Amino acid sequence: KASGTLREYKVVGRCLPTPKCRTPPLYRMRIFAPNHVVAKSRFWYFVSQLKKMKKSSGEIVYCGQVFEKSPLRVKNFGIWLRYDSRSGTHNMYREYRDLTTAGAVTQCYRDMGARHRARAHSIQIMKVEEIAASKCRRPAVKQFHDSKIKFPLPHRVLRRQHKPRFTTKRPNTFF
Amino acid sequence: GVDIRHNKDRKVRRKEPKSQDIYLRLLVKLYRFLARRTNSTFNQVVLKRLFMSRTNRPPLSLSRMIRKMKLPGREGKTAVVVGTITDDVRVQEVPKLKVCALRVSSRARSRILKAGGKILTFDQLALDSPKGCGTVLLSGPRKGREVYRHFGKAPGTPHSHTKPYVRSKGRKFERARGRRASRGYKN
Amino acid sequence: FYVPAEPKLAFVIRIRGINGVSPKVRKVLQLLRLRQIFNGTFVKLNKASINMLRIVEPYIAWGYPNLKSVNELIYKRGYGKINKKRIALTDNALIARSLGKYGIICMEDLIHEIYTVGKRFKEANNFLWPFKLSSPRGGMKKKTTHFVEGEDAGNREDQINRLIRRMN
Amino acid sequence: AKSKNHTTHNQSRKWHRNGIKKPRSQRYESLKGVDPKFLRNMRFAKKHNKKGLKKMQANNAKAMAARAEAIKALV
Amino acid sequence: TNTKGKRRGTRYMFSRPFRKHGVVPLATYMRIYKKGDIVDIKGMGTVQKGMPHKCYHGKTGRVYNVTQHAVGIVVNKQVKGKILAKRINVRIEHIKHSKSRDSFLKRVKENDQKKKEAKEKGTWVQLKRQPAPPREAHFVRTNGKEPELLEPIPYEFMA
RNA sequence: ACACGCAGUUUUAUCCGGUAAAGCGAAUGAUUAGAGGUCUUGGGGCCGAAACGAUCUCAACCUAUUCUCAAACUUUAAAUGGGUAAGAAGCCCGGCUCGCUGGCGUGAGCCGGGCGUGGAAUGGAGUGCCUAGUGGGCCACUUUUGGUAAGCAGAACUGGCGCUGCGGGAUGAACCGAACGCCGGGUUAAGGCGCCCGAUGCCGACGCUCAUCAGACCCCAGAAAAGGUGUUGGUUGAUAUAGAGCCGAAUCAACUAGCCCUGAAAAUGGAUGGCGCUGGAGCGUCGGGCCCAUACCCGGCCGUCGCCGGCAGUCGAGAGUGGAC
RNA sequence: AAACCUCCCGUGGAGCAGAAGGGCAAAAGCUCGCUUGAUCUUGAUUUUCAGUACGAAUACAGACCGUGAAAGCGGGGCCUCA
RNA sequence: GUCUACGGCCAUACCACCCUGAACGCGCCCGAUCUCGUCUGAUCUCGGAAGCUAAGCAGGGUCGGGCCUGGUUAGUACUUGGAUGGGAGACCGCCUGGGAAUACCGGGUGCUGUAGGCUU
Repeated sequence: KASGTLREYKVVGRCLPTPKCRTPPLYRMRIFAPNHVVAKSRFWYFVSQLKKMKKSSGEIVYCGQVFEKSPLRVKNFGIWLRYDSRSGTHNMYREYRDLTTAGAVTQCYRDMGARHRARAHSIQIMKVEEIAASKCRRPAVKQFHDSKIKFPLPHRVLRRQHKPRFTTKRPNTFF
Repeated sequence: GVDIRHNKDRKVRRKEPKSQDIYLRLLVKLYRFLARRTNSTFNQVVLKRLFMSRTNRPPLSLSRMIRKMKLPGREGKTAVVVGTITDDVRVQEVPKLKVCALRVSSRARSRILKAGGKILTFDQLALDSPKGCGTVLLSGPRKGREVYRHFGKAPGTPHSHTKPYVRSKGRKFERARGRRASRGYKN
Repeated sequence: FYVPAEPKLAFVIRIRGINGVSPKVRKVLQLLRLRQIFNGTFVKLNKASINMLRIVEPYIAWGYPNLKSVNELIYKRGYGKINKKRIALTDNALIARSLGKYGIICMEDLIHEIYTVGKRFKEANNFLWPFKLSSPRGGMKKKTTHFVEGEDAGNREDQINRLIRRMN
Repeated sequence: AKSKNHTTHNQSRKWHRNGIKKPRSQRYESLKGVDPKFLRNMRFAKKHNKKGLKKMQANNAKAMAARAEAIKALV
Repeated sequence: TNTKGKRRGTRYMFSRPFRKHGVVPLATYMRIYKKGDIVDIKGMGTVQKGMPHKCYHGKTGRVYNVTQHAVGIVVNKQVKGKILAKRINVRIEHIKHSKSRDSFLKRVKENDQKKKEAKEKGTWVQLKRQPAPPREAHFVRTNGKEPELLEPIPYEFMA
């Protein structure tokens, strides 16, 4: 499984009706995937892992993207992860600060890849929950909980280095 | 980058006769024009048979032609043979016929003309019936040659009746171990 | 909820070459009239067709074509098989002569029969020469992996329209 | 100086180069391998089939007349 | 190299199943076979006379000769270059009737019935079989109860 | 304007298997440990002249259990796979023949008549002879035999080199892509975009990493067990204003996963390909843009194959009439 | 503890010549009574197959038979090698 | 409802114990002259009908053993195809399809063909 700018999808599906079971129950899942095809594939994977249901033996009643209810609001998202390392699998709980649930999930994927070299196919996401200022255990996200936030940009390393390459003036890093 | 097997892309069917004689080539031109113009398939079949080699157009016997013309329905029809018509000595009553062939033996020609029949060449047949109407197409026995007796399942094999290549048939040239039950085995 | 019907036809494009191909995969590819790389063909969907596409899944990318995709494929790169010869559909006379017995007399009838799978979809598709599509402009994600795992092979039902736009 | 013993690596490709075919099925197969008593009975039946040919011809004529009467009644 | 024995490698093939040894049931003896009947061959360890070779086990062929208590059957055998239709004599106990042809015969009878019918009516009926079509788009009713959420189960070492 | 048959294919029904797996509280063989058994006998022993009288013990066995197994075990048992049938060579009638078989009847063979697209997709098929060269192979995914291992020897399916050029892996048999007539334009695959060397000369995104042996891309050209408060995350467990004399707010411990370090020693001077690179030109997850092979599209030319190809000199483009009287 | 007799349980854990596998319980094992189908002669088919032999084997057919009341079985050894 | 004779599928039919069988029938049972065969009329054969459900047999029961069929085990073990996926390896993860078997927990404990009897 690859990853990009992930989006959240609500997928409801059920096994195809049978003469013994005329009205099978429906199951709903939240899958974070780049597109609906991979979202449905991951939904079928998780459904096969959990219940006795297969893609050929079932059907997805409805797959639809879920939009963030408060895009302009900054939120703390706690994500429960179950990934596979070189050794045995482990369970983790991480906290991120972002405006969207899909963005938080993407940031979690990038952080997992950067810190543990864990691939998206080995990463399984269980639950993502929005939490208030309290109930936060990670100091990296706790330090930003401050009303009178104040910090400068000390070492402003300049960009546009290949804009005119030879110049008389040396650049400046204090602003 | 396409997977096409060129093993049998070239068809091996003949296009022109290998013979360098001029009369056959003129007949080939005539029947090429007739086949490519007329809608009748008789001209196409005649052209294909003209293209065939000597062994592929065996001579037709007078008795075989007589028995094929005696069939009910083909009364007063011209017989078309691309090979040669050969006289048969074991037939006495020869009714008059209308025979079209490349060649006719002298004896068969005399028999047909004495019986009151008519012999036509291929150009005359084209002039008479360009599309081959009222024609009975006949040919000699293709497997009549003794060559085909040596073909098929090889000898020394069960349920095989193929004539082997022997320098001279005799008592002490074959019918020994491999053919006699008293000597080894037989097939 | 309203579950949409499974599509009656699908568009399949071979994405890899002819070097190092399993015998069964090659047989299915040549049965689907997919011999050269970047060749497309409309295949109606059923149990047998889906099983064959599953067999040759790593070697093909297939999806559910759109009406505009069908129109562009038939118009820009539409060739008919007449007398075993690939002849462009420059006029409706060729289609009328070939498929007149089936109520198909023009490009519009051909497109309708291709899109809304009818009784003579087999005859229309067999008359249609396989579409020799060009290389995908803008590149590919990955030829050797499945579409779900970031590659281009496999089922890409809706994105096959984007692929057709980039190739046709 | 040992050599390779046995292998069938390219054998399948060699077989399928010419496209191995099923045996040619032809109607009216041979009667070889049938019990001699049954063969004798069938030979006798075929030999004596000529007996009672007129009865079969008369029955066929009667059937043709019946079919003609039936079609005349239908029309 | 391996031996060319006739019964080599038939430890499990020519062996009766569990709790099915003993006297052979008489239905196999008292069921008839005609010429041209499709029959699948399955060897039996109990009866040794007329036992077919291991290569013909599971193969299906048509009957061409019927003796007193044995059947002559032509089967297609592939030997390294080609498929040959060869005739073998197999005793009754090592032979079964094939229902694959019976399934087709029943469909033929149904087709004959459905062609005799619906002909005076004028309505042409579909006789050809069809592969599995699309699933005939329909509505799914979530009557009151919402779909059940499925959370992945966290890992735990059990063993 | 008008199709029969055939297939390293699939589907629909029907059979075949005893391999993976699993079991031995089910058969056979191996095998650990406790409970109830003078079952049954026997050895050492102790209380006994002895006693199945009390006490355990070691020997083979049992009664319900329990730990671990089997290529030459199996009650079960897949995935893959192997035969078939998907109609004209088929069905429904009527009548004859039989020295075979039978109470009448069978069963087979003969003749006459009525009923046609028999699942999906693709292919034009069938047949007969002359017949060179070859009969030293090798490599690769997967399964697997001997061997500690082998660029070792020997097998099964498939694909390659052999017989093969081309783009990439610096270099190159077998790797990735892709297969070859001579060219112009465009776009790609596998791969890459600091210079060599075409292209990131993006105001790329998020984090990790200091190495006085850093690291830098399938085959592949190199490292293990054990450790580190170096650093970055996760899991669990306690105690802390009832204060972990004084200072004064967070603190301690056990595991675990990333980068780096010790472990880590060979001989001509030496190789991420070299320079070099540390706000990477290193590592993990990823965005656009770009670079191009004989690969794909369009076009020009050469040759080969096919057109039931056309032209002996004629009307005519879904052709579905012409012409007297 | 093992000599002979009796009762009960007894899926075959015995035996069927051999090496092993398969197979068999009013048998294919043991004991009886009769016998030499371990006889003669055309073909067809199966196993290595090149679908050639040899060896082995399977259904038949034409005669003489053996046995049983009979149905039937038997032209060597229950089958896979000799 | 059920029995006998000949059977088909061969445990849902088998094994152990207990209870009940009205009528026909199946048997126990009474004897060895005849037919027959043994050390013994024990078996078999023959000639019978004084007693009996004691036994066989049939029907029912056992929180019965076994057997048949289901859930669980379990979308687990395994497995077709794919990748320039991870790992030094051993091995593992993912995509695409198929999909087991113990232990454990539920249900059942013969259907049926032909001919002939009883409850008329």
